[PDB]
Amino acid sequence: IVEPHRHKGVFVARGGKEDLLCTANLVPGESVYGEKRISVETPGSGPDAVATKTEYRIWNPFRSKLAAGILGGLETIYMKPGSKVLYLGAASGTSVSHVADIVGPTGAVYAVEFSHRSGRDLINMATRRTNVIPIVEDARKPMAYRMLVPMVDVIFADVAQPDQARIVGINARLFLKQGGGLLISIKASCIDSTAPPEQVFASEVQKLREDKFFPKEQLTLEPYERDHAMVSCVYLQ
Amino acid sequence: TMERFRVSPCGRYMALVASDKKGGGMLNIINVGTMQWIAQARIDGRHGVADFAWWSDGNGLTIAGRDGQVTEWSMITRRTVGIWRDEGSIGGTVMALGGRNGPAELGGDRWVAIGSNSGILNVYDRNDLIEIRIKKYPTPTRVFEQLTTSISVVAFSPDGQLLAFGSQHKKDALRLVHLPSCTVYRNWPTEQTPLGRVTAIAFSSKSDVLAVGNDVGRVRLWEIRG
Amino acid sequence: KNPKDKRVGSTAYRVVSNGGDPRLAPKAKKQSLNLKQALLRRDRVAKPRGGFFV
Amino acid sequence: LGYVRTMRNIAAKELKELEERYVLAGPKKIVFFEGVEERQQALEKQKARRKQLVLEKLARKVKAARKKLKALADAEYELELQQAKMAKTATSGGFTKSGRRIKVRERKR
Amino acid sequence: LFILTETSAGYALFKAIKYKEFAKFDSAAIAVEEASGILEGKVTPKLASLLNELKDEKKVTLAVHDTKLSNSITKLPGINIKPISGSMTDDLFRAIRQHLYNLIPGMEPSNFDEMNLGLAHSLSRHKLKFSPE
Amino acid sequence: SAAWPKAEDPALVQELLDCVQQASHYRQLKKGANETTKSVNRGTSELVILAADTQPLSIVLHIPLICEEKNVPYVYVPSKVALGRACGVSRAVIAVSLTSNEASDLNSKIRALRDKVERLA
Amino acid sequence: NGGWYQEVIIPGGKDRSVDGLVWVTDPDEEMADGKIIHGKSRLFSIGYTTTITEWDLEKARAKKHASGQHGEIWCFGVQPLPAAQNRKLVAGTVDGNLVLYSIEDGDLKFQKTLTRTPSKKTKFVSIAFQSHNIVIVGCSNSTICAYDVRTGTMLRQMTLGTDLTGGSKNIIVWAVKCLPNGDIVSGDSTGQVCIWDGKTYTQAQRIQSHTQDVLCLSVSADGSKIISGG
RNA sequence: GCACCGCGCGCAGGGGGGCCGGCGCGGCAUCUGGGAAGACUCCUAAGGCGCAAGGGAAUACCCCGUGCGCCGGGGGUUG
Repeated sequence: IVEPHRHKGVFVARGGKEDLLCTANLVPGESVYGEKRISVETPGSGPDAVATKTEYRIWNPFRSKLAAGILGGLETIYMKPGSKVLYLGAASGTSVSHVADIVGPTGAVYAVEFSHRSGRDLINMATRRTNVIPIVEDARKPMAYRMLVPMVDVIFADVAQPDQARIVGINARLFLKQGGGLLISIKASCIDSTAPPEQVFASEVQKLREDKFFPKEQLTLEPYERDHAMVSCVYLQ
Repeated sequence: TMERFRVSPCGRYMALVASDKKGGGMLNIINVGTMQWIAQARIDGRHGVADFAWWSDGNGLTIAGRDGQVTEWSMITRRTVGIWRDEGSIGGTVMALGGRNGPAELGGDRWVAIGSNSGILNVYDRNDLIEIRIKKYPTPTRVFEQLTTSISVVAFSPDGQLLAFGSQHKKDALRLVHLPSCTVYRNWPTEQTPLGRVTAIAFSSKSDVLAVGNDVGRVRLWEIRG
Repeated sequence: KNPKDKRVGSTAYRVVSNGGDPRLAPKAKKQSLNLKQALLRRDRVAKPRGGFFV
Repeated sequence: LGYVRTMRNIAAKELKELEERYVLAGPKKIVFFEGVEERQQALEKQKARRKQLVLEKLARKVKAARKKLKALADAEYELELQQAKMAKTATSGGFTKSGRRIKVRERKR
Repeated sequence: LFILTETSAGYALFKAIKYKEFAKFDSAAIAVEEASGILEGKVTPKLASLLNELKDEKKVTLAVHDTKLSNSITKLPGINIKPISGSMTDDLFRAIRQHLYNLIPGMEPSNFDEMNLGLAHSLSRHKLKFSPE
Repeated sequence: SAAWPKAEDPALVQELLDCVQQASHYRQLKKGANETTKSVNRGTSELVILAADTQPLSIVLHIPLICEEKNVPYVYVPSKVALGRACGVSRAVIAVSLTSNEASDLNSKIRALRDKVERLA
Repeated sequence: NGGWYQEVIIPGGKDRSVDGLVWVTDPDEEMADGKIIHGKSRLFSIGYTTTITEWDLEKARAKKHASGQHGEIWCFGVQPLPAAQNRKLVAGTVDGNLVLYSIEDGDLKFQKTLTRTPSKKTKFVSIAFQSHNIVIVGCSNSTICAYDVRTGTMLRQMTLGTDLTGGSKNIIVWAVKCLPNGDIVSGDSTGQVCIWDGKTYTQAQRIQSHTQDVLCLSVSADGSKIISGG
């Protein structure tokens, strides 16, 4: 049975031994990366008993730090159907496709990636999903897509760079709204490979506070990944 | 210790390898006739100085140190002339340096042989060593992979035609190479040539007699005619 | 100093703390200072300090 | 060796699937605050069986799969060591039955 | 105070708080030629037609925020007015892009997001054929 | 170039080659590009070392793709001939891949070595 | 000109020390009418912290702080002139990683990390520049590394033996400096001073002077006199 | 609450402190111990090792002299 989760636009599938996460499919009858999907219909179709209306793509936590955070107990994702999100680190168009599903047709996703093969995946996913636009450009140079990207509400960030706080800072100063949202994933292995990861995450959140965010909360993804943090914070409020 | 040392062919200087490893090995140079310390040359490695050799006119010396580095360090300016690397030798063990008619600025020794611990013996041409600048990755005139275990002893002929190199840890590891053709002699040693475990080799001054001494403690002699 | 963190058991509630170094200078790290001091005096021992005193 | 390799590949895929399903079934999180008053407000807001059976079951299945994968890995390593001991030359690796470790410094020419 | 705002379609000018004028453009590959022309800072017919006034420089002010474009349109001598770079023109350019919903019935009472999308896909495929396959 | 996790420090190269020689004596090693590929695909490879002096680099550039997909560390040492006579082959190997086991001093050395590789990254 | 008058005292708070002090001086810029504008000199300092602090000399206080994720900084130096508007601070720290900061238009932000040494116990205790692109760092594992700034590579690794005076088998290169003619002077922990020729990065002289360890050096401007304090 | 002719006692916790003593984590020039360890070194012996069979057994462990191989010791004149 599918139930809505506390966050808007995300759903759970409950069974006798399982609890999966899923999102409403914008493109009906099609998947992307070899993902399971459930078929369901709203009640009122007893004499037929066919699952024809809603299709739900399954959201695996072991391939997305966002799914990891949502299961870890993130209290909000700052995005709803209707919002505008900027995605930094469109790693081959998986979580980007799911946040396109989350924001729905009136919501818009703008993906950013610098890798060319993940760029191929992102463009060939954006062929189908039209609420998302791709940018194959290094995220440290936001004035190469300042023309393309309008003002957004939530910045999501998963990039493997040491100056991740500076990338998020420049993209927030050029695109993020007042009182905006930021969901960032920290990879202590890429920032500092010797220090204790608690110390690394403390240094990163202090860098964001100096960068004039407001850190709401921090939760780590360690039933799912290793030494990865998820920081939820607000911009200027 | 004063174990390993070499005297210059000019006989004026004698070099002693210090026992101070710490990732970099030095060797002191001593004037012989007064037996007095005159200089100190230091190379960077991983365990120190594997081996070394004076130059033929006796002005500089070439030090092959482990982690494959080789430094040519002269006496006149008393600092390092140059540094190159043996092609992929995971660690030097012994070196030798002989011949005539080479680079006159690098001492005029034409051929340099470096034997690593993998058994591989590279033979470089010291005119090809020059790009005073030294090429950082010179190509060997020939790489020898005949012997299987770690190269123990290497000696050139005083006439610069023969090159004898031998490994000890196997029974009878010894080969003989003509120069400048760089071809291994295939009709000697045979399967029944009583070398043993070749511990030291020596060519005579006129290059007529090859002397081989094994780990049992016996010395044997071969005339070397052409 | 800074207030310690209250734990209800699953999460940790803590007050962020940046009121120490407004514009004067950052605080010196005592561990790094002692480390450099030890590299200075690796194995040496001080001479007797002063004159006649217990 | 080929047969043990195939069985190990199968067991590795199954162990990956089972660890994934077991994690999916079942100072970590930190909430920052600007002041002690807001933290106390947050504490004021805070003050104001079947899953166990299925979790123990999946845990036992994971433990069995781990033991099977370890056994196949030790078998594959043992067969590689048998190849090394029976190679066409003096080849290092593996202990003798007396305990001394086979170690040859010859290069495979 | 002439400002120079660059969206996927066109430009606007807010010299006299409130907007003064605009320049719209729709649905061409000349849009991506304009995109490359501003990714360098080169000549542009839309840019030149915007900066073309007939009297004189009444005040030598054109506020832009990328100094490459600034120090290119200085070298453009057709009107010989000068830009300034963005001396933290963050409040200005950020606030007008956020508050561009008031700009919408002023020039284009519509949504040009589809042209924006087409420009994005054109640019991205241009780069993925720059790294060809 | 495309050899971005490059190992240039000679002490680091010496440590890596000493570890490779030791693992080769323990037969905990896979030599060559194709056996490296197979070991990484089957997921047993604890660490993987490539050679930068391959004349077409594309014949080894595929290994970092699966290495990123499987989250295993890879590092470029300079000389394929050095890697070869460190393995004990007398042929120029271009990609070696050394695995892990239950317990060994070489397992502890592999943990320290991949810590140093993460430092290099 | 021989007066030596102490102008200004800026004190720091409790439990704050100062290790390094580096002025940066811009070249002599020329006005439109031929008048001369000398460089605008700024003051940077480290405090056994992970931070570099830029002090405002006019305000008689600190101006900015800068902090990258690394170890606590122990030594640092400014890249000298060849370019003109683009000069960078290079800082060696405890964990080894050569961090690299930028200073443009009065800004102080952590640009990047050049390298880090393989061993974690390698501690960087001195730094001095040979030329515009070559940095010489002195390292507590008896090491003097010559790195190159542009590609961030490792040109060479000069080394020194053990100290044979006492135990503590590592020597420590407490200071380095660079002569005008390319050679590098290096004060170490044996109380020696090592002259390294820099066309090949090798040692060319060892001079035993002090009994305990050398702590600082100074060069003549032309490169004739060496001052060694230990 | 006990005593209204009292200190003190059981109990809830709010805050800070002696940072007194233990625990955890980090580094640590050295020192100690173990492993690995240079191939001149040890490599157990003039013989040993491996694989597949065969017999015997304290029956988990082990021992012994057939067929294949892999080394080693001695001896060993340009086969």
